[PDB]
Amino acid sequence: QSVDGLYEMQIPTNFTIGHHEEFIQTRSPKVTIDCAAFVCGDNTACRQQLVEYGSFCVNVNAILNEVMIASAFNNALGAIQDGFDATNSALGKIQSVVNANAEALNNLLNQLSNRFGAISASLQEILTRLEAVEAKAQIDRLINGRLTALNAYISKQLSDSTLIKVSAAQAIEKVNECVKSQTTRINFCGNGNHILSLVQNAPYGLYFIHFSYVPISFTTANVSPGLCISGDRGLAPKAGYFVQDDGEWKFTGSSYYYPEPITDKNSVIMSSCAVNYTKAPEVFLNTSIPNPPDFKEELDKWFKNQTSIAPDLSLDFEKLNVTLLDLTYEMNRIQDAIKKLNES
Amino acid sequence: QSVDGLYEMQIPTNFTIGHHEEFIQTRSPKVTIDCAAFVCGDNTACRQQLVEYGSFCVNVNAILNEVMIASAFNNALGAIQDGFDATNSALGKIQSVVNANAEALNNLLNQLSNRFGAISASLQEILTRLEAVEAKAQIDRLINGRLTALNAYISKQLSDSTLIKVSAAQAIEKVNECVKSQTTRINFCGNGNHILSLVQNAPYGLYFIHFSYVPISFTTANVSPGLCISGDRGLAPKAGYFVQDDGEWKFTGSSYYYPEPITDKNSVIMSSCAVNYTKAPEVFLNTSIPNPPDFKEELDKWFKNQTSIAPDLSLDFEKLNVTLLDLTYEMNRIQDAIKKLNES
Amino acid sequence: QSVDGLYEMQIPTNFTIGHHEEFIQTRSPKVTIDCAAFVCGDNTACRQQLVEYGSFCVNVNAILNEVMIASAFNNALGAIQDGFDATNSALGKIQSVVNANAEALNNLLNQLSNRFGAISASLQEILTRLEAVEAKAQIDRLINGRLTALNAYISKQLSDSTLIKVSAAQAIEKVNECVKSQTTRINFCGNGNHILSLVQNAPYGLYFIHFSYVPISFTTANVSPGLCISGDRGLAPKAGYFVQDDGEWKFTGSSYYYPEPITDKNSVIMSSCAVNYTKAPEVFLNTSIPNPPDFKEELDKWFKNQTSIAPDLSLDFEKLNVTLLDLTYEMNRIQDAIKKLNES
Repeated sequence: QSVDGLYEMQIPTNFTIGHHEEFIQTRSPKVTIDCAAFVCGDNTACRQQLVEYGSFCVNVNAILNEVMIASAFNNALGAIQDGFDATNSALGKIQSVVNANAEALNNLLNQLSNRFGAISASLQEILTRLEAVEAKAQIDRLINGRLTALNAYISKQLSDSTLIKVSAAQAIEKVNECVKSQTTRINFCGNGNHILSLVQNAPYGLYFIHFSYVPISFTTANVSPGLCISGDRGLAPKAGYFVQDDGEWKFTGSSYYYPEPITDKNSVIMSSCAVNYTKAPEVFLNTSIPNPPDFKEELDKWFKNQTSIAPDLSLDFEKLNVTLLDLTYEMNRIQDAIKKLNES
Repeated sequence: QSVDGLYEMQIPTNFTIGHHEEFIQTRSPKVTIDCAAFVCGDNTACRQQLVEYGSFCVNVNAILNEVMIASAFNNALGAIQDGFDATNSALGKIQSVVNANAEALNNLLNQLSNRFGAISASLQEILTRLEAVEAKAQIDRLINGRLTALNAYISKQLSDSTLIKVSAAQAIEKVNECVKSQTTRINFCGNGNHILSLVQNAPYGLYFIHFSYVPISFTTANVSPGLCISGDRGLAPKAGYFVQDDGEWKFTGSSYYYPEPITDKNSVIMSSCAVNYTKAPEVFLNTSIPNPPDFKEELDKWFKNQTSIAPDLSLDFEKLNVTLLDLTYEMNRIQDAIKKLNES
Repeated sequence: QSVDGLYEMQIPTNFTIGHHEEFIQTRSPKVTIDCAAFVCGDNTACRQQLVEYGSFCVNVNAILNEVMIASAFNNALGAIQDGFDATNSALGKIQSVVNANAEALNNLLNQLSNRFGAISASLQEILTRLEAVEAKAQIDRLINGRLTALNAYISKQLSDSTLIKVSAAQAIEKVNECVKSQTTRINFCGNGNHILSLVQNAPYGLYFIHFSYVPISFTTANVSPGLCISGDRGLAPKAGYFVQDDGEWKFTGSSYYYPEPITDKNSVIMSSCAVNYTKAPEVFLNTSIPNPPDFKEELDKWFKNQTSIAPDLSLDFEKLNVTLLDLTYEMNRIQDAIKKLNES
């Protein structure tokens, strides 16, 4: 009684002697990243800022590398003289005040000239200082772009370094079980069935020569996983397979064969013809990167909506009313009086 | 004479035929990171800045994917006329100068209005330009936060990719020594003692069926690592263990057994009963991240403590003294003279 | 006829019993990075900005952890009085206008004082706001430097974690084939030829004791990879080597030996004396990091060469001409007339 089924395998029938040359890398080229070269190159402007960025490459490289009428007349003269004197005094007052105010206006013009000058100078300072900040901000964004790429490359470089550490470990076992000894493995240490091997060095690792023989010809047999007698005792093959041959059972060694009748030295007497099926759980590395919470909503938690406006720098003409003197009219009256006094 | 001690193992006594189903992932899902989606999402504001950040995703994805008275009278008229004429001339001068200065003040008011207007406009330009810079700086900090997280995820993604490369290599050996051949290994290629196996593909790797039998029942024996005769010749077991049985020594095969008397084909004649104890050094990956030099102390090396102040834009009233004309007093004297001349 | 050549190996002649103690790390210490501590330390200033940087450590730690004359006289008085009256009126007009303009100038001085005051205050606001931005920019550059180092350390930490996952897998096989069973491997499970082993736990992994015997003495033989009869039938050795002995051929087992004559049970009859030489391709991980496109050329694609200038805040003196009143000359004429009227 065949156990279960799922029979069939290719069984060696004849062999060929041959070689298999192989190389395993066991050590990596050493690296140094000259961060500035990676980030920007030789544009002085980026250099100027990178030097303020902190000692960045210390960590990058440490990680990667270590890895009656007369009286009236005289009376009038008195009044006339006093009249003219009062005028004389008034003209005196006018000259003084008007000239004083004229000077005050001239002093104002000079002070204003300087105040405006100073404002102009200040505004240029602000514009230069502010524009410089804005321009640098454009540069900083490009630099951070480049540095985050640098980190992507550090990670790739380290990952490959780890893969080498693993590979090198494999090389050590291949030395221990292929050159320092003769193992009993199939399709390892070269191919086929191992005989002998050589190990020589190569620039970054080990170069192996494996001597072995390989199945070169083989046949097909409906090899059974096992057999139960028609009754209740099970039989497993030992280092071979149960092979049905014209309906009967013989078995073959798994490395080369003769359909030998199954004897009691070619099988294991089983505790039961029952088949115990088991199944390992599957672990699948379906990694994905989550999309972080909305940018705006996060930013708003601390973002400052700070605004301001310029002062209302505007003069109010309502309280500033400057006018003219229409004296000519009165002057004309004076002139007329002068002419009348040319007639009396 | 038992050698050393540290005896005891579980030895197979009976067997069961069964299966072990197994899956090995050999290839990863392909990924692309659409950096913008990761960093911020669809907030136009972040998009606006990210496009200025440089061609960031080129490197991110390339890495992850590729992986007488009358005379006196007339005399007086002369003087009176000249007196009035001099007044007339003076009033002329006054009208002209005062009006001229009045115009100068009006021109000043108009020029000042424009100068202040221009200052106001400039201040608004600065405030807009400056506030815009400050607001963007708040955004840049959030973006860099998000990009540094992106790099943490690239590294995790690459690390898992490396782990798959290692796993895939394991799959290849499990194919070469379990399906393409029958190996002689224990608790490998499935479980127990390998007989046969099948390999079929699955979406991301290989799915194996392993046929084998397993110890299902076993016993306990105080198996010795070795034995020395009571004298000086040592004996090591071959593919089995020395088992003491009612005080004498038999040995058992390690895969199943009969307590067979130790014969000269069940042991190795040793060069000495001496025991050579050795010990590998321990390599323990207790990695830690150093805490970098103090932030302030580093920053200060280049930090610029640059300050400035606004110009002292203040008018000095000391040199600007504007006053009034108290002419009324003299006018009153004139008026009195006029009245006196109404009496003479 | 020797096949090919490349003969020679060291063949076991005598053995020693001994131990090999070994430890394999199978699990890592757990880590948490307190990002702020790494980035800057306890400088409040960096703390102040890092809290605005976003929830950075959420991702860092989630990844790492989860892992007739009288009439003339009266006539003249009329004219004189009218003359003085006209003067009186004119002085009235002068007092009013000059005083009015004097007030307008004083109001201007007060409004200007306030306008300049406001400008000064505004300029201080801009300078503070602007300087604060410039200072923070210096800090942001240092922080990004430090964060990009943090990412270099995350990648190293993850890489080591992967290496442990690989190591742990090795430990499991070393348990399955060294302690739970007796394998047939050489220089594995300890050293030499495995007999027995023990496994005990240790703080981060497994501690093994392996019992085995090792070749302690061995000889040299010019072992051939194979032999062809002088005719056309090839012979490969089985689990041993063909050894030429005084010109004839014997073979030895590969684990210990007697130069046994080659019998028909010590070799494989080959299909051909031909030697099949093969060679695996070499895969060498010579990874390098490309130098990105020129910084300037990339930046210029979006860089804004935006400039501006301060308004030409300058008063034009050409239209502002302020002058003085030379009235004294006429006054002198008036004074002379007064004296003449003291004589008539």
